[PDB]
Amino acid sequence: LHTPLGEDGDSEFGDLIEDSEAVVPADAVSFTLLQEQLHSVLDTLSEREAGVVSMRFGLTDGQPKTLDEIGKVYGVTRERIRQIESKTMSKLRHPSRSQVLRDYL
DNA sequence: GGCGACCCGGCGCCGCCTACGGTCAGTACTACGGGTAGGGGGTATCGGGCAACGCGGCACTGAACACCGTTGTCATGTGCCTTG
Repeated sequence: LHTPLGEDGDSEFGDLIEDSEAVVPADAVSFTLLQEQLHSVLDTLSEREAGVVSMRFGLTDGQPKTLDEIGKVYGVTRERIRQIESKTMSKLRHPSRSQVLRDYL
């Protein structure tokens, strides 16, 4: 990386290649706005529906939880949880609570 | 003998940002040996689709009583007629 870069002075091949680990502020703030808007639309729905979808898709922890995995803290059945998840997906699929999330993809 | 030159070392610098830049370098070899990460099959455990079994309003078997309403009922009282 300390090669002359073909230039006798003031240059180094080590100062011409961009990295990839660096966080792009644009993408980061877009993600933050996505998180806030999704949390807002999530609060718009019922608090119970909100909580169950959040725990299923893991919106507070990195790893999502399985259906029956939610039926221990909340004390519900593996098929009840599936049913409320299904009707949550049905409601969120409504064009009402989709537009604000369309551009986010 | 400390000065003195001189001699050398030795470093250290030589100004600020800007556009593009083109490429390639020669003389071992086999042989074994272990040991694996990858190729396979079969098994134990967790994760989905239909009914599940609650509830609640009210609603009915109306049943069985209750609330007035009513013409049943009547032993017991006025008015006229006959006899004291």
